[PDB]
Amino acid sequence: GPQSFVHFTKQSLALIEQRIAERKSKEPKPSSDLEAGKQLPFIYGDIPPGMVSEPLEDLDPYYADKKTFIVLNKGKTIFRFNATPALYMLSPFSPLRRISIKILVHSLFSMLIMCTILTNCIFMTMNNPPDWTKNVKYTFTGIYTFESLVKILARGFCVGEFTFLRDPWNWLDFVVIVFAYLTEFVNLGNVSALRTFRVLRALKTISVIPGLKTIVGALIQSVKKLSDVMILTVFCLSVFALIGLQLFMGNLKHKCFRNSLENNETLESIMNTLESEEDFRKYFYYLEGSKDALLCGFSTDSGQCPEGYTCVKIGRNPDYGYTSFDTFSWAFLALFRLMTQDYWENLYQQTLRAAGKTYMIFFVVVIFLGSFYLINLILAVVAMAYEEQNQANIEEAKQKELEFQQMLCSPYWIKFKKCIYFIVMDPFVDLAITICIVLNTLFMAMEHHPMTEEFKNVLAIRNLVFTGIFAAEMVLKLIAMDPYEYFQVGWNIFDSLIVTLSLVELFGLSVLRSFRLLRVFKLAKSWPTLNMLIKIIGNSVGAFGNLMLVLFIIVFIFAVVGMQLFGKSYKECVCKINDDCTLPRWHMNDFFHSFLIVFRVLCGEWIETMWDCMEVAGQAMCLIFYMMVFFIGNLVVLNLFLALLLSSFSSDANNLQIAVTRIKKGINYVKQTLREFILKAFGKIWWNIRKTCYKIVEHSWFESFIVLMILLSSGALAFEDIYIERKKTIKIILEYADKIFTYIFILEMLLKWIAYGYKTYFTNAWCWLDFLIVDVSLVTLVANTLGYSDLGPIKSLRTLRALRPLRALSRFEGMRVVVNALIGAIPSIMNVLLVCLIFWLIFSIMGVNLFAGKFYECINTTDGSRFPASQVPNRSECFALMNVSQNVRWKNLKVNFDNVGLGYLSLLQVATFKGWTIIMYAAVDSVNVDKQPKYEYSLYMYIYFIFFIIFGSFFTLNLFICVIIDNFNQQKKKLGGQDIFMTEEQKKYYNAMKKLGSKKPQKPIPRPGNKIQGCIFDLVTNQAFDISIMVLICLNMVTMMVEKEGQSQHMTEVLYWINVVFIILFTGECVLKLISLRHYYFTVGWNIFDFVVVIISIVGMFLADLIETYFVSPTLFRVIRLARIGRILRLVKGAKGIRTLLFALMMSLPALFNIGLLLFLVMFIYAIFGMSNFAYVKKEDGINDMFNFETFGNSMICLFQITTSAGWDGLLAPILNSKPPDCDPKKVHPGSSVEGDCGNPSVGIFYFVSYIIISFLVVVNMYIAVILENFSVATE
Amino acid sequence: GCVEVDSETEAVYGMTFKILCISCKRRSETNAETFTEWTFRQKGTEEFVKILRYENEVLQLEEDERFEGRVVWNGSRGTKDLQDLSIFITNVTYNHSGDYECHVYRLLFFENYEHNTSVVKKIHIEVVDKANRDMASIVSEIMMYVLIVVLTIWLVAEMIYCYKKIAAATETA
Amino acid sequence: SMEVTVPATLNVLNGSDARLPCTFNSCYTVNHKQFSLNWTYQECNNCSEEMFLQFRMKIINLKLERFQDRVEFSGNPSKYDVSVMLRNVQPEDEGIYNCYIMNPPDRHRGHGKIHLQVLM
Ligand SMILES: CC(C)CCC[C@@H](C)[C@H]1CC[C@H]2[C@@H]3CC=C4C[C@@H](O)CC[C@]4(C)[C@H]3CC[C@]12C
Ligand SMILES: *[C@@H]1O[C@H](CO)[C@@H](O)[C@H](O)[C@H]1NC(C)=O
Ligand SMILES: *[C@@H]1O[C@H](CO)[C@@H](O)[C@H](O)[C@H]1NC(C)=O
Repeated sequence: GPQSFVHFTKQSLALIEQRIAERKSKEPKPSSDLEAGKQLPFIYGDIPPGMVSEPLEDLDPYYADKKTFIVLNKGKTIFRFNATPALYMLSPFSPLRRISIKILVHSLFSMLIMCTILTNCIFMTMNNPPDWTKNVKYTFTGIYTFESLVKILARGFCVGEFTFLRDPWNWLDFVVIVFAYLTEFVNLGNVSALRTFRVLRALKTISVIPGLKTIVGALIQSVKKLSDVMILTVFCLSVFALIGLQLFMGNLKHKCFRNSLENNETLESIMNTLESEEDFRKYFYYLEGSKDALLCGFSTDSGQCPEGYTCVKIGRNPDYGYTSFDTFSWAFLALFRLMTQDYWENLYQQTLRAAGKTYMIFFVVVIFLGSFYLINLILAVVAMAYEEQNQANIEEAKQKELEFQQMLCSPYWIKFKKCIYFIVMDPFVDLAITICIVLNTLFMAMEHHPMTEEFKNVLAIRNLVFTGIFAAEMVLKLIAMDPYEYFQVGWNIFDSLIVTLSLVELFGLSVLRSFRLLRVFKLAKSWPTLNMLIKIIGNSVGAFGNLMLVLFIIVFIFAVVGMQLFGKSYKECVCKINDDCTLPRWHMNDFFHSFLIVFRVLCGEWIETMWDCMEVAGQAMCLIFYMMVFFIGNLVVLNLFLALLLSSFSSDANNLQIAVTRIKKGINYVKQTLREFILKAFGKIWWNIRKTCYKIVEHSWFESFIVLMILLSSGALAFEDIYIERKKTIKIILEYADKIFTYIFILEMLLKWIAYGYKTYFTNAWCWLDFLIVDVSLVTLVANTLGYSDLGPIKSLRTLRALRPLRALSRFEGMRVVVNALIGAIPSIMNVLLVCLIFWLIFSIMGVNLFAGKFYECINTTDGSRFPASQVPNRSECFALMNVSQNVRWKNLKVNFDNVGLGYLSLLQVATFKGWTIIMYAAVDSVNVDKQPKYEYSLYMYIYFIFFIIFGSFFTLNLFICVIIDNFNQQKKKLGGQDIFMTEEQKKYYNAMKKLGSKKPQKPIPRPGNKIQGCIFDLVTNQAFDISIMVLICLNMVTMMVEKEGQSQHMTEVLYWINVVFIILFTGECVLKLISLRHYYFTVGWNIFDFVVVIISIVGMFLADLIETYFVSPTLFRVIRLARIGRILRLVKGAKGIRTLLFALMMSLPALFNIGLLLFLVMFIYAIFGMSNFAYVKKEDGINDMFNFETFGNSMICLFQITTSAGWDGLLAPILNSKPPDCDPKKVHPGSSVEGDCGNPSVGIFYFVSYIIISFLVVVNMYIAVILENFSVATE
Repeated sequence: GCVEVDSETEAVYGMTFKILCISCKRRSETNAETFTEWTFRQKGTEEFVKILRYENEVLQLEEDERFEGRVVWNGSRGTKDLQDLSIFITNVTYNHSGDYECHVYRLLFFENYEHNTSVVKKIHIEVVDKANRDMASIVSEIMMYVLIVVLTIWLVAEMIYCYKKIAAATETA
Repeated sequence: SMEVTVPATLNVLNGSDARLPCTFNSCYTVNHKQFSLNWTYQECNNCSEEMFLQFRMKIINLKLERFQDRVEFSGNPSKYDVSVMLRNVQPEDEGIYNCYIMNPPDRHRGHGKIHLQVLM
């Protein structure tokens, strides 16, 4: 107990040393309680007044034998040191060390260090500091240096156990100080701000702010746990980067080059003299206002050159040269970009334009498997790590509490007071003010940009009415429920607030009046499922806040560091990233802009901003910075957001009904009295045929026949392209084919009627959909037959022919299971759609109030350049300039904040992070309603956008995910633990794979009697043999990674011969095995894989030396050389992390096929709709020559792109053009009889929003569920 | 956008006919100035004679008696970038049968680069008294009726067979 | 402002040779078609800017009679050093010296001032 306190005197050092010697001649975990940095147990009670802050002997027994000395501060904090002399000089007994220790283990020292660090960080928040503040920087150096000695004089440097370098936080400190020392004489910047992160260790223990412990501890444990997933990620990105290097090396160097060169110039004579873009733009084809030369290809499905240019491989790669598959490193960066889906659509389109549209299979494979699988694996790990921390902290605390308690005149004013309270009652009074709050919110949602004065002033008197009512209701409550009691209510405080701020404006704060909508959630107490969801939200609010605190501290620290490392570069090298020699819209030169860049990296967008920084400040530093930030922010803290939400979804009065009872009293009683007053005043033949049709319609012959017909009808629809009027035979054929297909389907419906019966057929949803589709077909057919077709509305009925593939849905159990899971989730999707729509309506009314009618501008239609406000100050001068000049236009944005609906669309673009930039630039440039936007005149509207993103993206889109995942778990629980995503026969195979994975003792392979054969046995079954072979595989992987664009011919031959000696080695080991293990070699699954890849290697070598020598096909050669990758896929057998993680994917594949099937059907339907509707749009923004909706192929390519939401704003923007200034209603398309390039805005909006929503529900959410289940089964 | 559809090769005597010549630009965004010359040789003769030349806006016809007064323009209007160079033959005679060349001369404008391109389209037509349905729509409606009657014969074949079996079972019971 | 590092004061003896350090620091590569620099003499503070060395596509000398044959270029423009060599300085060669450097695409023109004093 306590009596065990004693001063380490040399004698106890000697008694520890003697014991160690005894242990040596002869030749355990310690008290987590005692464990340093901890409170001394109350079991020991108070310290003798002379023992505090003194080298004392070690308490914990584990160390009692080893050499150590512990010291305790006047706060009972345990500090463990090393008895060994510091640098072979200072001893615990030495007065010099005694003083270092005295200072170190003492509160004031650390407090002052924290103060210093904070001051420094805020001082660095400045960009151009006063000359008299540089000497403060050197002032800070010496304190950090005195820092590092107080600890070192106290506990040593590195050699021992409890020493300075042992602590990982001290490693950070050492990096900071040495970096500073170096930069003192080197061109590098200052990183003295990263040591601010010790605030994170402070929070790892802060008591005043609750639960900051669970968030920082989870933040660190997730980083530790992510190790295996990082290794797998690297392995998988290197395999895909090798594949991509092989298939696309040098392709992004394709350019269109003039065919007639003037004097006697060549592609070499001119390329040795071209410098700027001006002179590059006269020899190569550039689009208007594009930095890079247009790409092209040599195939037929690649991009075309204009007439008079020819495609050629020359010059630099696009995006300053940073976009290419030319070296392994650039291909690895391309694959990481593809994995994080950051602006991938640009790469997807550049690659398809250069190589060909047939190479989309590469992007399909990469995107689905790599991107979705790996990203959800990171999430699955972070989620588990947060859950364990929470659990441990909740039980940790439990133990404590349980151990603690186990041990343990005026009467007139009072007359008024009660009188007011009497009238105040929920059914009559509170229910009234709620309906008035929603009436007021409707009136505020009614404001739009092109308004009159009368309408605006009518809304103003309505606002006066309403705020008057609400302030009146405030003071009644205050007198009944006095000022001591009103504050007791965390809900009534919110009411007070809104009321007082509404009176301030009465006597820019108007945008805070939609938050009274949040009071409509008292009604949510009535509807009990909505109540439960509100309750879950309310419990996760605290953790949300603590995480926001950690998120905003991290973003701050990384923004000072960026401004300090890359700040000046952005100003001194500005003409490299900007033709006008002005700072771009995203830069790191000041603190608000550095903050914005870091926040944009947290939101998932890092490459575009990184190109610019790499151009002004070198590649290495920018890469390290952006990768640090992206990892810690995006891969861990946002996943922690969703992780805390997911855990809050698992942990396990109503006066509305009082009023309902009052109503039952009233409406029933009064009506009854009125009635009383009125009274005062005054052979089996049919059954046999029915059985026969049942028998027919059930047979698998009938089933397969109908399914084949369904697929043939669907495939037929894909031929109605824009080139249908060249294929005349096919169009005739398909008309008559549609005739017979309708006939078949009608016969099917009549057979099903006779077979089943009307009741059974019409109580069934699949049959109802079949009935609807066949009815639309029958109507259209009879209209086309009765002469009066092409009536106007019948074309809309012909577009319904896009719904014919929906018949395939009923037939496939794979699609059925998935559809059923979703339909089971829907009733819990609507309950959160409600809450989220309320939040979004608040934000949208705010945005309307801030930005309505402020996004207009006088542009020059030739370049699309905004006129400077010094020239065109307002609308009236824009029109005056439209009179004299011509190419001038007062033009609004297309997605803006002019009303609440367009606000909702604006917000969807901002939340999905697609098209959010142009909205934000308009917002931060806005001046007033009919004034010209001035560059960054309203800079701090970015804050509006920052806040929406936190509550509309990081909370709303995550709440959807959480509630859907919870519903799936509930479903499986109700089925009894059964999988909800697999079919009956996929479940059998799934049960087999768990058996594959269950480690089972394998019988041994006998040693053959032959001495020789036995010796080879003894060699091959040694463990050194397979370590050696793994090393050889890594060396081969290196030999593949070394290949490059433009390598010499010597390089190709030496690499070829190295791969040849590798093939020989691997074939040799296989043959050695096949003669020692004999027939028992093929009884191991991995051994069979080894054999197959031996074969494919040798065959591939010889075939590629054929397809390069006799034939001249280069793309086949490129594809055959992909067989080599088989040899590096063996780097899985000896890598247990990678193997275990891939097994999770292997056991997820069956469920990941049904989702793929449904996705493909939905894509098909939307593609057919697209070809019908958007085939003849003007081709402005995302719609161009190759990515459009003209053919089935192009449609499917665009749809695969927007399946990740990437570029949906760009595809929808041209479909929003409906008026003559933008489109031409009487455009003549050569070859067709279609007139007009305008689009239908409502159809477009519905199309794209519904498509991205469906993808969110069927692709994103379901993938997350499958991966979360299988990751657990595989790590278990 | 721009689809190159081939002309029809069957003209009815005494009626109107439209000769299609569609020549597109590899890149639709480029800017060009196109004109066209049309030349024709009669069935039976070996010499292509120019019959018309269509410029920026106006149409010039050669003095040929076979086409004068019966050929109007039916292509693109109001632009110098003509991607459709079609013509019309009102009151088709037996003399408008032979081989037609549609010459398309297109001058594209680039940054400091002016490319003079050409392209020739070949169209053969014959003048008949009666329009004939092509075999592709003859064959296919006859084939549409084959599959109707064979599927119907098939279904009622299976119905009868299954019924004489099920009728037996009921009697057995 | 583009970084130009020059000595404010220059100290040479009578009958000495004198080098004149003028070194700019710009991120952009020097393009010879673009790069211009000019070296001015100032006998007095408020007197005229008489050039004696020009650069345009190449090095130009204006053959000034004041610096009979003394002025010589002593820099490497691509190494960002543009110093010049004042051979055999005499008393009459005290004054003020400038090196006006423009390196496009940078739009700011750098300026250095140098006061040479012939102590005797
Ligand atoms: C300015 C930004 C960067 C950080 C803001 C931090 C704020 C929003 C965070 C930090 C600490 C958080 C609080 C921590 C504790 C609780 C107690 C809990 O029962 C209700 C929520 C509440 C009251 C949290 C509300 C949100 C909160 C105040
Ligand atoms: C290039 O053309 C010029 C035209 O004056 C001619 O003199 C010269 O010989 C030609 N050179 C080559 C490469 O043939
Ligand atoms: C010489 O330098 C001056 C700097 O003031 C500059 O204005 C002038 O244009 C230059 N002259 C020439 C010929 O380059």
